[PDB]
Amino acid sequence: FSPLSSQSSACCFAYIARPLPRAHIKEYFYTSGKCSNPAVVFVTRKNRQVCANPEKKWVREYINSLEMS
Amino acid sequence: FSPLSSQSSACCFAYIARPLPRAHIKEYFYTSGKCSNPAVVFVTRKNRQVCANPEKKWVREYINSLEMS
Amino acid sequence: SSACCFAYIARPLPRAHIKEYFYTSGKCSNPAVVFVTRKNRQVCANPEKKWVREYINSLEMS
Amino acid sequence: QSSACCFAYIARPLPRAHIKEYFYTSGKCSNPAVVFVTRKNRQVCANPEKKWVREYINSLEMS
Repeated sequence: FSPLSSQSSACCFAYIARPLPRAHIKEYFYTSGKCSNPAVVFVTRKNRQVCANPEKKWVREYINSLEMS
Repeated sequence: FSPLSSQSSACCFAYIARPLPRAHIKEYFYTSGKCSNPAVVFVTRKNRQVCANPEKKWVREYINSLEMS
Repeated sequence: SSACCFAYIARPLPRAHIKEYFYTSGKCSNPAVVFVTRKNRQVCANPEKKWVREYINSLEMS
Repeated sequence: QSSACCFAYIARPLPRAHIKEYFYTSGKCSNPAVVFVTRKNRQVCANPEKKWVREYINSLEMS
């Protein structure tokens, strides 16, 4: 059955304008397709969730730098 | 200027059907008006964020109980 | 997991996405109508909601 | 010391009817940006590279 979860999902309503410091990032995820806007969230060392636009090259490069491939 | 923040916001897409055990809840918040659905999130002691319908009696009662705790 | 619903969709499902529906077992602690969607999702909904009580008839008028 | 730059851009296009004016932030700013002013006088940052942003401006210009 669905919704597989009654748990909340992180959604984004703005996109950070300039790349945040790569060293401040520890993890990333793509937001749920249920959200109104497509986004990538970067999780900082202090556990903040910064929203970014999936189409941006820097966002994709940071993802590459966080993935083992 | 707006957006005032680049951080994500927790949104809800389904509402838990049966009341959660009151003892398992430690905090609550209403989700952002930017989300598509209005909702209350109850934070459990295991830190799960469970979505609930703001219009239900048990939900408003649990909120009042938390506020007085 | 279970054959029983634990939560109800917060917003009505667009009518065109619905292919079929069924009720869960009367044994389940929560009463529910499940909609089978175009993309084969099984969505739990509150049988009390006005939109549910019209998406069903809309699927059973014949 | 009177903040006037955009640190983030709105993600979803603003309702065209809600916007009455626009301006670009200064070259002093770390990021280039368009600020749309809504009829309730909210000032919202947007990405100048986006099609909807460029279209709103072109529309705002003609009238």
